[PDB]
Amino acid sequence: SVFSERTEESSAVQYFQFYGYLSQQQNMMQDYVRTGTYQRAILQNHTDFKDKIVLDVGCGSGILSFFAAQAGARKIYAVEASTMAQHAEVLVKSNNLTDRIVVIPGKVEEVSLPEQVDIIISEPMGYMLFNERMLESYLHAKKYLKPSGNMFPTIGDVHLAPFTDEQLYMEQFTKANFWYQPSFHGVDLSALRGAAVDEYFRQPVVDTFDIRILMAKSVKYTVNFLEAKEGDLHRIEIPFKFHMLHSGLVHGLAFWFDVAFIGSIMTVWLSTAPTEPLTHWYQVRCLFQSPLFAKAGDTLSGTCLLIANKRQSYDISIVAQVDQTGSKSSNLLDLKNPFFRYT
Amino acid sequence: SVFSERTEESSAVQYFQFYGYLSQQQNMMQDYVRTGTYQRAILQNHTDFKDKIVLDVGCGSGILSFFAAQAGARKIYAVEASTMAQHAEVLVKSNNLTDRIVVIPGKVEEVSLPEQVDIIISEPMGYMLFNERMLESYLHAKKYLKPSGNMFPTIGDVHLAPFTDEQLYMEQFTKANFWYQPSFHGVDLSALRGAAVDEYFRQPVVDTFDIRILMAKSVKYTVNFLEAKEGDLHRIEIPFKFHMLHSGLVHGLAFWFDVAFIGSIMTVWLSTAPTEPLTHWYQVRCLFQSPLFAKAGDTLSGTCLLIANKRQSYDISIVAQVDQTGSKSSNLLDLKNPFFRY
Amino acid sequence: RSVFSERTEESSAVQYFQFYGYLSQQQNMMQDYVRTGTYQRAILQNHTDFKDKIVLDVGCGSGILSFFAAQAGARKIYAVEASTMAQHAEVLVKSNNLTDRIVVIPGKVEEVSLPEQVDIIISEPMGYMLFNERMLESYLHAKKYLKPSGNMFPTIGDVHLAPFTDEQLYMEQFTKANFWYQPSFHGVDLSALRGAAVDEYFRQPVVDTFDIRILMAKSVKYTVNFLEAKEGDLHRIEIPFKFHMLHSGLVHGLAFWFDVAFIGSIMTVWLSTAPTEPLTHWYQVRCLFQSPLFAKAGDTLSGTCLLIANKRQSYDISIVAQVDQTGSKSSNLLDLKNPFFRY
Amino acid sequence: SVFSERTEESSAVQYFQFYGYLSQQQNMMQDYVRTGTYQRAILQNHTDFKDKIVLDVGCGSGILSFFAAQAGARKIYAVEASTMAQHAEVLVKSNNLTDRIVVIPGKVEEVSLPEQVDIIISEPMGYMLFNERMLESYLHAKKYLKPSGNMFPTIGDVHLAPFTDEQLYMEQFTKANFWYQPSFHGVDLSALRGAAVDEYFRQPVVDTFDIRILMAKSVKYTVNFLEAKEGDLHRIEIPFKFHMLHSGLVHGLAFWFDVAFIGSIMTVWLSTAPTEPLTHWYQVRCLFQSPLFAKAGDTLSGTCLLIANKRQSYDISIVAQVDQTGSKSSNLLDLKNPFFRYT
Ligand SMILES: COC(=O)c1cc(O)c2cc(NC(=O)NCCCCCNC(=N)NC[C@H]3O[C@@H](n4cnc5c(N)ncnc54)[C@H](O)[C@@H]3O)ccc2c1
Ligand SMILES: COC(=O)c1cc(O)c2cc(NC(=O)NCCCCCNC(=N)NC[C@H]3O[C@@H](n4cnc5c(N)ncnc54)[C@H](O)[C@@H]3O)ccc2c1
Ligand SMILES: COC(=O)c1cc(O)c2cc(NC(=O)NCCCCCNC(=N)NC[C@H]3O[C@@H](n4cnc5c(N)ncnc54)[C@H](O)[C@@H]3O)ccc2c1
Ligand SMILES: COC(=O)c1cc(O)c2cc(NC(=O)NCCCCCNC(=N)NC[C@H]3O[C@@H](n4cnc5c(N)ncnc54)[C@H](O)[C@@H]3O)ccc2c1
Repeated sequence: SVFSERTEESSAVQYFQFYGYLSQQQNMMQDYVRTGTYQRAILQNHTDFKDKIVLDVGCGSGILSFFAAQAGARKIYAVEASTMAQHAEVLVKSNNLTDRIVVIPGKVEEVSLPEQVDIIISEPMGYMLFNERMLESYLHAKKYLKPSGNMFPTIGDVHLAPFTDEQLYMEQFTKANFWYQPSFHGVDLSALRGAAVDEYFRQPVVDTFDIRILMAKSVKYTVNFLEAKEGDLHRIEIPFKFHMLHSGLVHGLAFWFDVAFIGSIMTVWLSTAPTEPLTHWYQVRCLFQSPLFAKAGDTLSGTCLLIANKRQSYDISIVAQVDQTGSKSSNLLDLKNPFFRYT
Repeated sequence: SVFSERTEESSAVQYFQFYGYLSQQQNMMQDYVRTGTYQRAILQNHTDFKDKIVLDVGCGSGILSFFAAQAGARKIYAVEASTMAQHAEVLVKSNNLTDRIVVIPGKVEEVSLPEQVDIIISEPMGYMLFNERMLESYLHAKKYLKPSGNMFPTIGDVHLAPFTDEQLYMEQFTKANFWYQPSFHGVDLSALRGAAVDEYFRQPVVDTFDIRILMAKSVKYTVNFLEAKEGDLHRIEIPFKFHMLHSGLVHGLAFWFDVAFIGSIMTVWLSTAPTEPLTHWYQVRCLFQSPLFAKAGDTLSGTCLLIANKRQSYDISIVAQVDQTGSKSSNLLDLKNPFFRY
Repeated sequence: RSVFSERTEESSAVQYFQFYGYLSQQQNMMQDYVRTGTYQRAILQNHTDFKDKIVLDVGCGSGILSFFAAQAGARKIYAVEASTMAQHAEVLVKSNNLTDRIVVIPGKVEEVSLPEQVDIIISEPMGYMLFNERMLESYLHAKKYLKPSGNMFPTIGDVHLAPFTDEQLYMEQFTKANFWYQPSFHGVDLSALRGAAVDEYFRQPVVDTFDIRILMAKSVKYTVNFLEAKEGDLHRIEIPFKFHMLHSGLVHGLAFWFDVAFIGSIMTVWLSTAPTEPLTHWYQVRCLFQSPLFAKAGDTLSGTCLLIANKRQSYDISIVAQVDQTGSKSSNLLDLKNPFFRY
Repeated sequence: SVFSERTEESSAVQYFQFYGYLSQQQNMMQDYVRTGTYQRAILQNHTDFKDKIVLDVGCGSGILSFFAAQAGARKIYAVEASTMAQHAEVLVKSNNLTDRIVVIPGKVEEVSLPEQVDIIISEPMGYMLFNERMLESYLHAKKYLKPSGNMFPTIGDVHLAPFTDEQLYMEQFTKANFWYQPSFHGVDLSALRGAAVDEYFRQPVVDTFDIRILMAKSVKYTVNFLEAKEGDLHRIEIPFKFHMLHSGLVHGLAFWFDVAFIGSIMTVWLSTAPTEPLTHWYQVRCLFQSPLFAKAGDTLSGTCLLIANKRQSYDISIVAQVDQTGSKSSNLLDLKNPFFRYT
């Protein structure tokens, strides 16, 4: 019911329909960075799992629970709300781990868990880290976490950096200018050009890019999953002050994220940065409505305010200005309707 | 409401949310074969519109209503349930047609019209013709049609033919082969092999192909929109008997459709066949989990059974057998989870 | 009871020696200029190892190797052959006026009796993967006639193995077995035999040549020193391996080839069947994995190839390979007596 | 048993190992002429199977038994001596036909059947019809056949015809002349040229061919499987008198066969003639050691004598003369070492 109160029915239906497909599980499993890093984090921190209780929030096919089993976990509660729970049950049975892994179909906010656990494992990251709003289910699950327990991942760092991409910015108007013709099959479409521009600029661009478009060291906003409450994610204000390393027109902000698995033996990092091999998270770019010229040495400052909505996503408000000149820009984007541009 | 009772709210939300985007409207309008053919059908049959009352079911941005206006329609009621209705109204005003195009926001099953109409126009065809279940709304609108009124399009021909395409079969078979792995990172996935194959082959393959892959002349199934009732599209049974022209493996059936605008001046055809230029409908192929072998001269008999679901799509059942040998193939597909391949 | 018959199902020996009794088979072996030319170079260029020496030719066939020893100046060559090709060898010895130097002795080297101990043994005991046909044991068995200072031509044999990637080959075999998926072949459901078919097809070693760019790591080498090895050594051959992957991608199996060296007194002459060398009538051999292993460049692929000699003059092979980083293991059986000739 | 007395233990081992491979069953099942005609013959004569007792001699995977079940047979005893019998049992179970099909592992000469049968079905044809000597097992099975029972196939027609193929003839001496060189790597091989020629000419050529190489209407030799006895096939004398339709050199005799399923409703034919689509029986050509010139209208008379051997094959003796000139030729061939020439 915590989940229910913060989610529209129609959004939850699709959301779990999407993750009920084995083709989707397979896509996530075939991401070697994602899968290998989760395995290393768990196996290389075996003392955090050996003979321990484990909670797996949104286990999907259950791959992370088998890794926890490989590390010697005594008992693992694997919670999954989609129909994938049935397939996870099959793998538990076929891998002779019914005594160690128990699949619980349902949402972690609603299911009954019998005991407190020593550690919670999960993959609740979406685009820009926060999209899909499952980090709140991850943090909600800490009601079953012993005091002094641990979280895998333990922290999440979202990175923001200004970028220049003249061709991406102009692409928006080339597409919108379809409407700027007085006789499309005899019809004057011009009146809708402004609405088309507005529509395109509300879409965060999901794809990857050359790191040479980034004009400044990124700014990092950290969520400590051991300390955070799920309420901390309803409104996420990310201040930024970029020390411009390059001179040129800034067309928007680029987003990626890292997560760290802070175990007793070592810390393992999973990065979706553009300096690292591409993942199924890709990167995310939000354009300013107008570009801001910035010289190397200038400071570009502002805030990125993420306001959670009931569509399991966020409304993104970005305000930015070049301090040395006062030039200002902004944009308001809907993270639930991104434009998949990757080629 | 008829629409609400046959549709899960969840599906309707996304459905109308999808067609409320100007980018989607642009994508459909830039299909020149579609837009140019609809304009030809309408303008070439201008006498079917001159001083006539028109209903445009699901008008989107209103392009079809403007065509009706260009052809001389006295008054056009343009119904649209998505938020695109407000954009259409903007275009009506900016094109100075307020006296002839009247946008009516809402579902055609729910709104009220002040008068009966002489002709209904619409673009209700989806993948495989029937996907998205909008033909039922199109036929539902006939409650507003005068006796002996016309419909544009007037009929719809679904074509189906067996094909051979080893690449396609192996491509989908290979994906499903991921779940045979006995030790993926030390995990036995083999238990879920059967479920993966089932899922992958339930997906209709949406794309185009060279006509050379077809192993027999197509079988036609015709829906006459002037006669069909919307209840007719709840359960669609298409029997087929193919006379094989080439020997080899039949990996499935290929689907496409044509619609005809039977006007008073001339009949105009809109075809999505693989012999014709590509459209945003492409073609659709249903794969058999196991290919059937046949020799030239054999007959391939069976039935394609389409049952409409509450998600605005169809549950597909394809039974096919080679009569000469008794080799049978039973297949089930989920038109709501296609594989966009092109 | 002779050593040969004790270890050989009589049904296999009759077929085996009938195969080599045909003159067409001798022609095919002799027309391999790499084989025949290299054997002659190893003998003639180490002539002092033969001049006025006693020679044993094990499995002489038509006798070509005995004639090479005679060209090098051997005092006496005992040419042992168990097939009916022995009679043809006698004809060539007479027609080449070498009756005073080449003495054909029909029978099996395990069963015949020689008049004297010999200085050097010559033979072509190599089959596919070096070990197929189990003739190396007859070669090693013949050392009962070898003088203390004796020598063996070949002297050593190097088995090479390396992981390869070859999607076409894997699909080709996987497609053949797909025949047994059919639920209604002429109205008959064959699907219950699908697993048995794939097992059968993937037990077949692929006798083929290939481009070296399919290999994903440097080859591992297993050496057999024919001077030191005992006949019993080849009943169980254990080959461990630890490959350092040079390329990322799917590992579809292991490729095998072999080199032998004629370590003479004047020089060592090498006969190589490697894919980097001209093709021979041994080709190369690949053992496919029913399920390919994914590995990344820099990962380690480790395991063991174990050959257990059977009564059909061949080996039952088990290949267990695992990607160390992830625990992805592949276990495979191969019947070296049912090869798939792909060439 | 009768089988063990007429078969060398060694030949049998290899024989049943060959048919124990699913890949071999698959190849026979994929011959659409073979599989499709057997199905048509059985199904279109359903009254010969409806509520009838059936014996399937050498059922392999069991497909012919399944056709007999499709035709409504009450009880089918499917006898198979290879290890394929275990796979046939798996298919009977998975096809829910255990109530009507009983797989009996073993040789039809040695197993015991619980009752007599109404009809025997089998695929006993080899190359030249008689190769592999399976027809004797087929006839031997008639000890279980009721009086006035039927056989499927019922009869077999072997067709002989003289052919001209200069290039096939000359191909034999091109291959054998490899031995006709005085210094192959310093060795004089010429003494074995005659033996190499002999060996090549003793090989029946398994191949297909354009029907235009035939020079006279074929001659037919018929075995009636309802009347013939096992011993009738130990010595098969086929006289022939060809009336040459074309002038030229005759290089040998071509062989093919038809079988007829004489059912109650109709007769169905399975033909392997060179005018019909190719089957896995191909055709067989036996060369004359010396060709014979014949004018159109001349008469080529002679005999083909087939003598069974314990290698499950036949020694072939062919003598032929042109009556108008007395020109004569012979040849002795061994049907167990055919030359597979098709490509
Ligand atoms: C409008 O349309 C669009 O344009 C659009 C909109 C979108 O949002 C899109 C999103 C996509 N997705 C994606 O980016 N995929 C790649 C990144 C890897 C993500 C890996 N992590 C993850 N999020 N999995 C969580 C697991 O936990 C389970 N779970 C969740 N809650 C619970 C709970 N309360 N109790 C138990 N289980 C729970 C879940 O069911 C699931 O199994 C793709 C396409 C999209 C397109
Ligand atoms: C696997 O991934 C998925 O999950 C997935 C699965 C799928 O099946 C997908 C299928 C897609 N399909 C497509 O490509 N579509 C565009 C091309 C054909 C355009 C043909 N034109 C047409 N039928 N337009 C309807 C108009 O009529 C209006 N309307 C309708 N009813 C009413 C009513 N009762 N009252 C008033 N108005 C109404 C509507 O709002 C709208 O304006 C795309 C994406 C898909 C993604
Ligand atoms: C389709 O799949 C199959 O069914 C299949 C399966 C197979 O394994 C197949 C194998 C093939 N063979 C081949 O070419 N492989 C490559 C080797 C190149 C040639 C290397 N030469 C050699 N092996 N030397 C033996 C000589 O030494 C004599 N000998 C032996 N022991 C003794 C003894 N105790 N005393 C005296 N003499 C002895 C012998 O009689 C002979 O003269 C072909 C086809 C095959 C097909
Ligand atoms: C030596 O190297 C060569 O040069 C060579 C020599 C050859 O002769 C070769 C021949 C080949 N073969 C082929 O392509 N033939 C074409 C037609 C195949 C149609 C099937 N014909 C058939 N005879 N199958 C009988 C079935 O009945 C089973 N069976 C048999 N007896 C009994 C019994 N007493 N009780 C129960 N079951 C029994 C058996 O196991 C089997 O299942 C290929 C390669 C060859 C190569």
